[PDB]
This record gives sequence, C-alpha cells and structure tokens, in this order.
Amino acid sequence: AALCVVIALTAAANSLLIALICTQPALRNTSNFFLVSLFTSDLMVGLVVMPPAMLNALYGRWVLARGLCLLWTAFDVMCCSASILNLCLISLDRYLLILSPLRYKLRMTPLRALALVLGAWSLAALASFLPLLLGWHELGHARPPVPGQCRLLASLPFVLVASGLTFFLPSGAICFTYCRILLAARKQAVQVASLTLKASLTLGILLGMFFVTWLPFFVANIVQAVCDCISPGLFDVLTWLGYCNSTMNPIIYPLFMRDFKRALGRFLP
Amino acid sequence: ELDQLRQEAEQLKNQIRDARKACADATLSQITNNIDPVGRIQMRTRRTLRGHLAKIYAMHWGTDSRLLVSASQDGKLIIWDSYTTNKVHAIPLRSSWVMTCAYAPSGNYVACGGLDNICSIYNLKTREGNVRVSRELAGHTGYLSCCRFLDDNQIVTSSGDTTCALWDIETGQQTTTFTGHTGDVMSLSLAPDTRLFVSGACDASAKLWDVREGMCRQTFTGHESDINAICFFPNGNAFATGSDDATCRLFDLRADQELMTYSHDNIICGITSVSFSKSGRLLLAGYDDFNCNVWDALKADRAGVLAGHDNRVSCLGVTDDGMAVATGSWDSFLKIWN
Amino acid sequence: VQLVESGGGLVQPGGSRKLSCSASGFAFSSFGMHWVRQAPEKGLEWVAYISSGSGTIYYADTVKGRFTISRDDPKNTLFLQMTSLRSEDTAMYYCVRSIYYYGSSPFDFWGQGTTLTVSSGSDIVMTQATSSVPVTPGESVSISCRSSKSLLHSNGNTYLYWFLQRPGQSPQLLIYRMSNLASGVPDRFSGSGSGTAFTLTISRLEAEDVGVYYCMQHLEYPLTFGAGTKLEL
Amino acid sequence: EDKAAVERSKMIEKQLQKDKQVYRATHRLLLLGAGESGKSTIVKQMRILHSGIFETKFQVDKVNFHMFDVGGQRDERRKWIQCFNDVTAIIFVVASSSYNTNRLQEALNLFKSIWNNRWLRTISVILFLNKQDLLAEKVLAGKSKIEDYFPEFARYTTPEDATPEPGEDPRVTRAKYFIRDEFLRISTASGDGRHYCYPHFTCAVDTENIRRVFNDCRDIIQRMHLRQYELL
Amino acid sequence: TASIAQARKLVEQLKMEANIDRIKVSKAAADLMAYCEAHAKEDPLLTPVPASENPFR
Ligand SMILES: NCCc1c[nH]c2ccc(O)cc12
Repeated sequence: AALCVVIALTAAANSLLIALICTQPALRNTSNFFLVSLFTSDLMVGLVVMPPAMLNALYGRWVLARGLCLLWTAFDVMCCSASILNLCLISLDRYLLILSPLRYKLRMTPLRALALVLGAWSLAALASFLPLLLGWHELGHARPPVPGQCRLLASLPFVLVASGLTFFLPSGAICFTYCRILLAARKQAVQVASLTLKASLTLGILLGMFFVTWLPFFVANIVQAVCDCISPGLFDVLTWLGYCNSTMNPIIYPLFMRDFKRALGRFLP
Repeated sequence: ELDQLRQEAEQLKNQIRDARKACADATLSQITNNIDPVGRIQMRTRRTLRGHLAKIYAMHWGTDSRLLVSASQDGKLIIWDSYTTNKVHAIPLRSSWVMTCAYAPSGNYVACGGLDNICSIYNLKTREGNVRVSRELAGHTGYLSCCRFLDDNQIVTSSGDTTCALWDIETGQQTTTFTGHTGDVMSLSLAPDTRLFVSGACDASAKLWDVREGMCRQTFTGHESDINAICFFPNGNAFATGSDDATCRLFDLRADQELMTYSHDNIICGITSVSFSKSGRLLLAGYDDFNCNVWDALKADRAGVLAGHDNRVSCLGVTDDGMAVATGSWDSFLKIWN
Repeated sequence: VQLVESGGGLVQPGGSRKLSCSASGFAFSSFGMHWVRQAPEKGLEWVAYISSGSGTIYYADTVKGRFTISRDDPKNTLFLQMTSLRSEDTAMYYCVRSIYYYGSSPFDFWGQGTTLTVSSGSDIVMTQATSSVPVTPGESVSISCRSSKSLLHSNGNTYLYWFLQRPGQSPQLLIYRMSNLASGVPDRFSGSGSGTAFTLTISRLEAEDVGVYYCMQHLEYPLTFGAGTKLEL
Repeated sequence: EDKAAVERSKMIEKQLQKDKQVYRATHRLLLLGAGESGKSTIVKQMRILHSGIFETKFQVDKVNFHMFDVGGQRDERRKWIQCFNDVTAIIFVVASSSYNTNRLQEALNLFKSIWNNRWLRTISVILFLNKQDLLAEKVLAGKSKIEDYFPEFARYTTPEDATPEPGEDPRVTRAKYFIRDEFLRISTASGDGRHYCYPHFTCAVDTENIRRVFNDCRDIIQRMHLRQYELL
Repeated sequence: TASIAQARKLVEQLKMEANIDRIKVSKAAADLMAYCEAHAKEDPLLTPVPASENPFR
C-alpha cells in the first residue's frame, strides 16, 4: 500500500537532492560532501534494502531469491552502518566548521574529506561484509533458524561489538559535539545580547528523531541477543522504523540549512 | 558678480530648454506603428566560461569576434577563446580590484584599471611569450571606471575624479583632458567613426565630447539618479543610457533631447550594462534582478529575458558581427548566449 | 631569445652521447620544444617533441624505441638521450622553439645547431618538384609544393609552414598556416593554394633571399618536411 | 595543434585551481577612517610596510589576512563601496577630538552613511576608538570641550553593564563611554540583527590590535556559520 | 574669486552649447527606423541562424 509510495517518495526526494547539489555551483563546498555521501547512502537504502522488506511483508515469506538472503542481510547492515557513520561525519564537519571557523580551510581539505568518507564507507563495508559472508556472525547461538523466512541470526558478542562500532560510539560523538555546539550557541547568544534558543529547538529535533528512530531498535537487538520470549513482529516494526529514518531525514536536515532552503526556492517556486 | 552670472546661466538653460521643446514634432513611439514587432526572442546558453575565482566586473569582445578578455576582483585577467572554451592567456595583475577591461582593435594590447588609479596596459604579442605590462598611466587622482582603445597608441579613459582623459601610449602623458562633469564618471562609449565619445556620470548627465577638439558638444539630462551604463547605436547618431531608475533612456545626438524611455513597472533595480545588436533593433540591458532583458529599441517592449545567472550581471557585450551575446556576473561565470 | 646547443662530436656506432640545448632570452616553461635534424646532403626531418609542462611526448617512426627527450624547466635546458646510434644518424640537430594557442606563431625561432658525426665501425609525403631554380634579383619567382591529402581541417584552418635556410644559417620561419606572415619577415612572401596544392610567391627578390625552401604539415604526427627548392643567382 | 592548445588550457585551469585555494583561504579586511584618525601608527605596528589604495598581505596565527585602505577619495563614496561586498569586516578608526564642523561629528555621520549602506547590509564593522591617551592628557587641563560641543553629555552616566578599568578617574571613563554608546546608537538604531559592531579603546602604540581584529573576525565568521543552519 | 571664474566658464559653456542647429525628432526617428530596416538581414540575433552557419553550435 504505502510501502511503495514511500519508495517513490524517498527515490524522488533523494534524486532531487543529489541533482540540487551536483548542479548548483554555490553548493560545491567541502562541507556538503558528507551530506552527498549521506544522500547516496539513503538513496542506496531506498533502492536495495526496503523493497525486499516489503517483499517479506506483503507475502509473509521469501518468495524469490532465497540464496541472496545473506547478501540482503549484509547490504542492510552496510546501509544502516553507512547511514549512522555518515551522520557522524556531518556532525564532525559541523564541529570542525562552527567552533574554529578561521582554521577550517587549514585543517579540512577535500582530500581529507574524501579520505574520511572512504574510511567510514570502508569501515561499514568491512564490518558488514566480513561476518555475514565469512560466517563469523554466529558462535554459540541458541536461536534456531526458521525454515524459508529471512532472519538475520546474530550472536551476543557480535551484537555487542557490531552495535557498539555501528551506533554507540557515533551516538557519543554526536552527543559530545552537539552539546558543546549548544554551549557555544548559548555563549554566542550571551555575547550577542549583552553587547548589541533556536539552536535548542533545531538540534533537539535533529538529536531526538535519530535516537527515537534507532535507540529502541538496538535495545530490541540487545533484548533478542541475550534474552528471549519477544515477538519477531515487533522487531519487524522497529526494523521498519530504522528504515524510516531514511524517509524522515531528507525532509528535515536540509529544511534546517539556509543554502538548501534557497536552492529549493529557486528550483521549485 | 555671481548674482548676474547665475541669472544669465539660468536664462541660458531656459533658452536651451525652449529650443529643445520647439524641435519635438512627433514621438518615436508614434512613428514606429508600421513596424511588425519581433515577438519573443529565445536565446540559449551556448558556452559557459568557467575559471574565474571571484566577481567578474568588466568584459570586452575582440574585433575578430573570437577572442575575449574578462576582469575580476581576485586579481587575475583571463584571455578567453569563445568557440572552444579555451583560455589563451591568464594575466596576473598588481592590484586586485579592476573595474574596467579593454581590448585593442588590432588585438595587440589589453588595458585594465581600478581603485589604484593606474591604467596598466599589457602587451599580448611580444617575442618572449609571456604577457608583460607595457606602460602604467599615473595621471588620475580618482578611481578608474572605463577605458576604450582608439588606436594602438591612443586610449581614452573614464575616472571618478569628474574627469575623462585621452592618453598617449608611447609618451605616457595626457594629450587632452575633459573636465566638464560634476559627478563621478562611470562609463564611456566610442563612436564607430572614433572621433566622438559620450560619457555619463553620477549627476544624471551624459556629455558628448570631441576627441580631436577636446571640448564638450552636447549635454543630455533625462535620468533621475546615477548612470552606470552607456552605449552607442551602430550608426553613431544615437546612444542609449542605463541608470539606477530601472529605466533605460535613448538619446539622439542630432535632435539633442530624449527619444524613448525603456521602463516597466515590475523592475525596480538599476541597469549595470547596456549593449545594442548589429541591426540596432535589440537593446540588451543587465539588471540586479539576476537576468538580462532584451528590449526592442523602436517599440519598447520586453522581447526576451536572458535568465541564467545566479548573481548580479555587471557587464554585457555583443560581438562585432552580432553573432553572440556574452554576459558576465558576480557568480564568477561568463555565459555566451545564442 | 637565444637557443645554444652543445654535446656534439665524433660518435662510435652503438655508443651514446646526450645533446643539450640551452634556452635564454625567453620564458622556457611555456614553449613547446622540438628537435629537427638535417642530413649533410639531404633536407630536414623531425625527431621528437615535448609540449609545455611535460604533458605529451611524440616521436617519429625511425626515432622511437631508441631515443629519450627530456626537459628541465628551472634550469631552462633541453635534453635528448641518444642511444643505439647508427650510420644514418649523422646530422645537424636544431633546437626548435614553438608555442600553440589560437593565432600563435609556432616554429618561429631555431637554434644554431650542433654537429654529431657517426663514424664507420598512414603518412603524408610532401613532394617539392623543383630542386634548383636559377633566379635573378627582381624576377619575382613563385615556387610550389604538393601534399598527399588535403591539409584543410574541419575548423577552417589549413596547416602549412614555410622556411628559408640560408647558407650557414638556421631555417628561419617565413609564413605560418599558408597565409600568415611571421614577425620580422618583410612583406615580399605570400602563400596561397587549395588543401592539396600550395604555392609560395616571392615578389621583388633581393640578394638575401637565396637559399633552400621547405614545408611542414600539422594535419597529424609525424612531421614531414619535403625535398627542398634551392634558389641560385 | 588544437590538442596542445587544449592542454595549455588545462595547465591554465590547474594554475587557477592552485590560486583558488589561495583565494578562499584569505580573509579580506577593509580599512576606513580619516587623516585625523590614527593610521600612521598602524603602518608601524601591523606590518603595512614591507597608487590610490594601500593593500597589505600579511599573516597572524598561520591565518591569511588582507587589509585594504582606500586613500584620498570624494564625499560620494557610494560607487566604490560596491566592490567590497566579499569582505568579512570593516575596520573603522576614530580618533578622539573631544575634551581638548567637528571631526567627531564628521566621523559619526561617516559611520551613519557606511552603516546604513545598501551594499554593506551583511557586513559588520569593527570599531577602533584610537588616541585614548588624548582622552586623559587634556582632561586635567580642564578646557571642557565635550560639554560645550555636545549637549547630551550632561544627561549621560557611566553604564552599569560597562566594565571600567580600576585605578582611574571616572571622568575619563565617562569620556570613553560617551563616544562608545554614541557610536553604538547608530549600530543599535537599525534593529535588523544581521550585522553588529565591535568597539575597542585602542591607543596608537598598542601591540594587541591584531589579536583584537583576529578575535572579532572569528566572531563574524562564527555569526555567519551559526546563522547558516538557523542556530542564531 | 574662483566661484566667479567657474560661473564665467559655465556661462561660456552654456553659450557654446546654446547655438546648436537641431533637426526634428521625427526625422532622426525615421533615420533610425531606416537603418534598422536596412540592416535587418545582417543581424543573426533577429533571425535564428541554423547550426551549419552557427559557430557556437
Ligand atoms: N538493519 C541492520 C541494522 C544493524 C546495524 N548494525 C547491526 C549489527 C547487528 C545487527 O543484528 C543489526 C545491525
């Protein structure tokens, strides 16, 4: 029903956003390359990761290509890890630009930005494509596999180190960066007001949506790892929420940067 | 004796105004009712010349309609190849701010100037293969605004110290000066016969000067604010003037009054550059509305909008055979139209 | 502007000795460079070429696999490694200066030349018909040349160069791209013609116009020169 | 032959892309003032010494800076001020001709004309109030020129939010802060909030005038970079 | 006084500018109309020249 309308919506929105950036000459700065990497990341989500999940949803089972279930699981781990790491890089780019703006051209080169983008993509590609193709994801597993349906089986140390290196260190980096960005914003408004608030709402939205889309899902990953006796359907709804971050991000991150807002007024009046 | 002299001067402009009002039998809009209009002019961007680092302020076509030179505020002046999008020369400048750009009719010299009050002329076709400076001109006390080549030995300049001046390239001194303006001169336009030029300034006045004689012939006062733009009709018997009234005004040399006002209600922003076509039917004017309007010169209606620039169009130039229109703007791009 | 060559002399066959052309009087880093050799009994022929900034390197058919041409832009010095030198390689090697933009004048300056002697122990041909023409001062002799295919390119530019080699002097450029006159050349030479046939017309000849006249095409690589037309008093 | 011209164009574009990273790493600073103002002490202490303009390409803290002072010009400054849209700051130098038309009133109308400009709507002004030794040497002479020449001085008090220097006479503090909120009245009389003012009580031989412009220029690019993502 | 000499120069300039023999507006308007109608084919901006003769296509 709406599961293909959301596919067409995220495909048209991410293709428009990639066109906006790659055709507009004013958005050719090195700070937007991390947003470009996030845009091809969630466009890659909207191509390859969600329509096998609605193929699992509309039929209740895998009806075609049961041999490529490990490839779909590895692309799902690589796409969510690339999305969270790309968000961590946009947070680190905002850290390097906002707090020290005189030293931004000295420290941030497009060669170093391309090296950071390739390092994050290669770190997500490594950490996804190693244990699901070489079979390291399962060691001492008490969860039985189900016949004919796709379950990403995951052992508890694999859940610990993969959920750690995927989510919990970018969550700490995003929290530390946006905190002292909030501290710089309050002391910035103190220096504005005493001589001559909106940031709390803006990064309250940008922090609260990400964690609402993800925190549970990794909490249910931990609960399905060590404990048991929960339904896999609720795990599928939380996996749909983790997919749905790739829906609600392109309508919200650009909505809060002025350049993109303009480009949208000039291209789409 | 100021009280008698100001009364004599006011009676003299009353005599000039009465002689101008006595010689206006008809209107140019009334006499052009037998002309079929051109409708809509569709122009597409053929070549997009990228490579400038900052805001392009001035430009000038070559006389063979293939070479092209553009100036920018980063401090480097680039010779273009228009057909193949190649860069022939890239000339670094001593001063970063250049507001004028000139190209010799023989193609041997390129002059530029700006806020340093120096008209630097650069030799293009020397034996050593690198573009070096020929001779700096150091006679103006105000900022340079416009310069056009007459010969390879003579060049007239506009400057912001209420003074236009001719120059000698070999000698280095002012051959004659033009000291009749009361405001800062921003542009000049040369005649096809080269012996006359008209320059407008910030006091809404355009004076037609004589190059050989060294005096002012006529005074044209029809604008309400400053003038940033001036251009001659192909035949040299008229000139159109752009200003900050969002209004282009056409002035005739022979009748010596205002012919026809080019204005619209929707435009509130000033005109930076004006240029005519080869026939003189189309009048293209830059704006601060991030586009260039194609005005019909005889009917005064919007025949087309060249909307491809993301910033304010400073300079505009049409070729000698009328083949292409090149517009440069503040977004470091110079686009060649159809 | 001065191009001085060095590194020549008697060379044993199978040996190696490197030529060196020193550049002075001009900015060396923005000019393309050529080596063009001349036999003691035959005409000129092209060897090798490097563009400005060491981008592309071209060779001839009997040149490649043996030689190596190199530049030195801070030191303003050309180089040419000369390995497996044969008995057909005894020639006088000229250091040639050229530039390439639109409306440029390539091959405008030539070197004096160094003498390297080797001891003992598809393609476009250019047919210059007359080898010796007996001239008189004031006779206004016009000489002609032919090409195997049409040199007129699709952009409207035809590619033919003219030279005058005086006895004891370098082959200085007269006319580039068949119509244009070079700088410093007086207005007595004119050239015209179609894409295949060409003619160089001299009017009111003086005593300084005696020598051998040569062609060059730039339709493609390799660069072929032709036979040569000698003017005798 | 066309391919070598294309290769020459590629060398010229790589030369331009070499200078492009030079150009966007440099901060452009416009110097404005008068002959009464202190700019013959800036030429000794902020490395101006190594034409109608006086450019200065110099560095501090491994950060590229570029100052430019326009020399003797006319009163109608509205036409060469459009060339300075890409600058990050305007350095305004005011002297102290008070307690010694008017020079300070001409500087106040100059700041009024520069601050309310159309082309300088997004560009802030760094304000230097130079010659602070002349606001205390002629105080003890007792000529009282600032009471005769300004009628608003009698109703002015030392502000409670101000931070004065201890061990100093309060009439010198009144003579400082009267001109400081005189110049701040034009900046806070606009109310747009897009660009602000940074006053400083410099004296001619102060070796810290480069760090002042370093910290305030850091504040302007922090203003822009925080407004970009709607954080201010 | 320099103001009296400047007013004398402006008064002499206005006498040099007062006696200019002017023609009618409609005659110069018809001359511009006749030029513009005379060189109408020679303008490639007015009529769209195809890509065989267009050097920018
Ligand atoms: N949709 C895949 C989410 C994800 C990212 N990293 C993971 C690690 C383990 C796991 O079971 C799941 C994940």
